[PDB]
Amino acid sequence: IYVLDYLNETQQLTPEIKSKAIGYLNTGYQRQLNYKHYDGSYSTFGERY
Amino acid sequence: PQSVCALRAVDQSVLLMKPDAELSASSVYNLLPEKDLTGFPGPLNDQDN
Ligand SMILES: *[C@@H]1O[C@H](CO)[C@@H](O[C@@H]2O[C@H](CO)[C@@H](O[C@@H]3O[C@H](CO)[C@@H](O)[C@H](O)[C@@H]3O)[C@H](O)[C@H]2NC(C)=O)[C@H](O)[C@H]1NC(C)=O
Repeated sequence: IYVLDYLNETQQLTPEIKSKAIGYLNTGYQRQLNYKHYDGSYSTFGERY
Repeated sequence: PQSVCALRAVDQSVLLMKPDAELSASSVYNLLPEKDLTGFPGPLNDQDN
């Protein structure tokens, strides 16, 4: 994501590689949301424990 | 002494035939939000030490 801005700011990119990792992005964003806590805090494993 | 009133008088043939709707002081009371405040709510968890 900090790289995404590097592709954006330095201007070396394309909508495809853009779109490529957008697919990556939403996943791990969501995969993380299985790892955190109900207090809003986040853990390494968390849920199922 | 400086008040304003609600004044119903009805035949008790409609009303023997079917009651009115749940009117008393209790009605007001159990219409209320958070009769008790017991336990914090959910979203707030605690304060640790
Ligand atoms: C990442 O992507 C953006 C998307 O284009 C890059 O372009 C920047 O886009 C913003 C949009 O707000 C530009 O702002 C512009 O301001 C002028 C003047 O008020 C207005 O007429 C335009 O409609 C637009 O709102 C901005 O100029 C443009 N680049 C910049 C910020 O210099 C942006 O470069 C990249 N930066 C980010 C968003 O991290």
